[PDB]
Amino acid sequence: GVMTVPNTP
Amino acid sequence: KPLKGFVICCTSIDLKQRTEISTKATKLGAAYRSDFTKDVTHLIAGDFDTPKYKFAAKSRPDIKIMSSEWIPVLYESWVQGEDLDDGLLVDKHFLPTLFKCRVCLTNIGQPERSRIENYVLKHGGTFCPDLTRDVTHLIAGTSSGRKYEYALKWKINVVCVEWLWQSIQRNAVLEPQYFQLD
Repeated sequence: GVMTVPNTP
Repeated sequence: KPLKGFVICCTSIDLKQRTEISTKATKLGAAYRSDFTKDVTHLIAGDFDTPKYKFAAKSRPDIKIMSSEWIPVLYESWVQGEDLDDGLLVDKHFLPTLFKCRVCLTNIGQPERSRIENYVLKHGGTFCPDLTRDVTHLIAGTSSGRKYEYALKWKINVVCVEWLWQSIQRNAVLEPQYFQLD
């Protein structure tokens, strides 16, 4: 249910 | 016959190009093998994710893994009448170590993250700051967190960083089960 898991800030 | 003594096998090469490569290699003096036989010397590979590639990396590190461009470029140079170097362009057409790898990271700090991206790029892979469904390897500091859980859901290899260092040393993608986290 997401396109990506964004880079950890 | 410049390729006298060479024995060539292909993996993950499309049928049309396989025909081209087989014929040009044979006309250059090589033997061609459909099956991965003991006498193979060069594996021309379009992907790392095949039984033949996995067999070469695991059990035949003497075999040179080549890009699909090697034989066409060497053949053209040869029929054009140019004098072939004794290396026969092999050193210029090794398959890049991390070819088609898309490497993501999690739970590893700076500067280690920046260094990892540097080595992934220098050894022919793609670095992925964000996890996507097309990532091939997630290098994880711990078996926890959001990137890790979506890697499991997306059937993506989760490996410890030694997978990267040992693949770079070996000049081949090593299989992931050898680098599973505890």
